[PDB]
Amino acid sequence: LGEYGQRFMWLWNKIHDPANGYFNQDGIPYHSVETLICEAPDYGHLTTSEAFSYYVWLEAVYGKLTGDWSKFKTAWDTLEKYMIPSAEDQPMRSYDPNKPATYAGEWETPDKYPSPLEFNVPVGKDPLHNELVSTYGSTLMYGMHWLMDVDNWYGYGKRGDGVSRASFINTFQRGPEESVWETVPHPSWEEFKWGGPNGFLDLFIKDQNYSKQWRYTNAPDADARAIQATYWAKEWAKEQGKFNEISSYVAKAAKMGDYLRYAMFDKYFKPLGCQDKNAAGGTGYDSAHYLLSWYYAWGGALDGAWSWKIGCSHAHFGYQNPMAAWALANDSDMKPKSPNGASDWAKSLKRQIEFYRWLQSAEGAIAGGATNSWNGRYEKYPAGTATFYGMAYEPNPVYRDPGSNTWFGFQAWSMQRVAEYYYVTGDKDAGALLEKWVSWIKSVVKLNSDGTFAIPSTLDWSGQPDTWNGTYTGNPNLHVKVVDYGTDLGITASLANALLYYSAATKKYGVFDEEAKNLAKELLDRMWKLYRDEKGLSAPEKRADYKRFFEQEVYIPAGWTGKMPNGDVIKSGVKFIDIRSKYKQDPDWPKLEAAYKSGQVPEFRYHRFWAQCDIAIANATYEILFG
Ligand SMILES: OC[C@H]1O[C@@H](O[C@H]2[C@H](O)[C@@H](O)[C@H](O)O[C@@H]2CO)[C@H](O)[C@@H](O)[C@@H]1O
Ligand SMILES: OC[C@H]1O[C@@H](O[C@H]2[C@H](O)[C@@H](O)[C@H](O)O[C@@H]2CO)[C@H](O)[C@@H](O)[C@@H]1O
Ligand SMILES: [Ca+2]
Repeated sequence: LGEYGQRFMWLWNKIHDPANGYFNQDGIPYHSVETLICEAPDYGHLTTSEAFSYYVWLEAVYGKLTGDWSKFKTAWDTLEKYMIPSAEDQPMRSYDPNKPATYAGEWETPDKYPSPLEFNVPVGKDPLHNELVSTYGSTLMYGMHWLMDVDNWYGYGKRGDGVSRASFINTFQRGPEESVWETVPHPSWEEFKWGGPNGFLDLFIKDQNYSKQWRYTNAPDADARAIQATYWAKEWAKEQGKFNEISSYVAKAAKMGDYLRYAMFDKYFKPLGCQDKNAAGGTGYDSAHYLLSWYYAWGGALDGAWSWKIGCSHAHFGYQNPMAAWALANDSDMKPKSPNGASDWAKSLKRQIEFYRWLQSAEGAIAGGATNSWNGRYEKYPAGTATFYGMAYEPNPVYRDPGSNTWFGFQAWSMQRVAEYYYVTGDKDAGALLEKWVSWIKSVVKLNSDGTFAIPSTLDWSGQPDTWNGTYTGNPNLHVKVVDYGTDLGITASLANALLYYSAATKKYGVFDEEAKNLAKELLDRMWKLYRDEKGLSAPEKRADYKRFFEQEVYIPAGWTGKMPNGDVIKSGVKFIDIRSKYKQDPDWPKLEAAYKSGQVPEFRYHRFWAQCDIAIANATYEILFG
């Protein structure tokens, strides 16, 4: 191994040293080593399907670089055992594909919840269910639930037992203004053992009566990442004559891909462009946007009296993955077993790439995405709204606190997958898209004289794209603005990765963009010079938002009372920390509390698992492509 592959092995070893504490005792990676953190998960020893995806990717690269596929197989084994709900977790009975769910609106503020079920709103047909049951002989949905309480910190345990590790939980339920700070963490398996008389159900959905039930929520970007990772694992293992070793792992990915088509459908299977909650439901694929939406979700009564499935009407460019889509569409090893799996993915591949191109700003950054459900209630679009196969442009799909596309990290994460795609296929549209985004990137990244660097941290947006008609117009009235800069190391690494794939691609298919490679190499080297530490790499970051631990009110309706597993009482007026009193026993709590009582912005040096993974993988990627 060269210099870069050595950097990978160094960080890999830091990640896998059990004294460093990246993984729990079951081998499940945590969101971060440090427990005091709040940003998407609200505690650092939760974990995410995202973390698991990065774990698979990390070990794929380990296989490439060492010839040893045991790390990859173990990563998948743990993913499947713990993060995919098992048969007993998702006992689905009495599903009706002609009636997939009952509609409820999305609402602008958390105080509008619980959202009423509206029983007359028509819901469309689910065209996947029968095919998948016929294909696999099961109602089991093979996809990751997004959020896990790894060491049962919240107390829900496994299927209501209050004690087991790897406890499925959820948070976000109450629309676009429910920040990470404004949620009520609740179990996926609802037995009424906590919360109120109806457990947590009646904070979120208003119904005439309530039953015990389960539900899970997929994060399609993560599942798609895990597929992307697996594609490279099988390419890299075939190069070594080790295909059969990972053969069964490639099949898991192909199956994950098959179920991940639920992410391609409107929430309530309503036709694209309907702009009316009272319109008739779709009859098949007229409700497919063929994008990786923000989620799919599924549920069932513990009875077996009913079950349900939803997609999502909102798509963010940040979620898309042309590399996974291409693999499922075109690579015979990754072909899903269903009749329509691969064809559906080929449609999604092309729709995705058009989506990215439609959202490309005048400068080259990618704008947020689009919705088939304006305001989350199938409203009529404002006059003058730009559209994409009948979906309305949104600058900040799904969330507004903060705006989902104010985070520059989507640029890197998502464009990295397009750069891999372009590297493999030479697709001209993907190349033209990349060339303009790379041009923007070079103009915004700061390489300081003193050897430091900064990348955009927050973005803001103005205007709209032109309505899509199959070709890119330049979007001269759509603008990005860089609001501030930072040293997010996971994102920096991800951007270097994107730039490396793109550069390698231009060498194969056109004029070698050597500057792109050099910028990538500068970022990776300056980072390595500056930010190594005992557990991997970190850079200081200020978290002024952490005032919200103490100050953020969590909406609870007047008159509703319940309890968390540790006895914390849930009622009107409670703050973030009031329903998470165990935070006060965190090792860093005294530090934060003193910083807060004292008027000062706390500062942290985090080891996020995904970031350490992105770092390792980007350094390895230099070796694989250019060494
Ligand atoms: O939700 C997207 C993404 O966010 C990650 O946290 C960000 C946070 O959103 C941003 O405001 C902060 O400044 O930087 C961190 C780290 O990049 C979170 O780590 C991811 O899990 C999540 O997918
Ligand atoms: O439509 C099947 C079934 O749905 C039940 O409501 C579900 C709804 O479909 C789901 O999307 C929502 O988020 O969760 C609730 C369950 O709390 C409904 O109560 C049943 O009567 C209906 O048969
Ligand atoms: Ca809010």
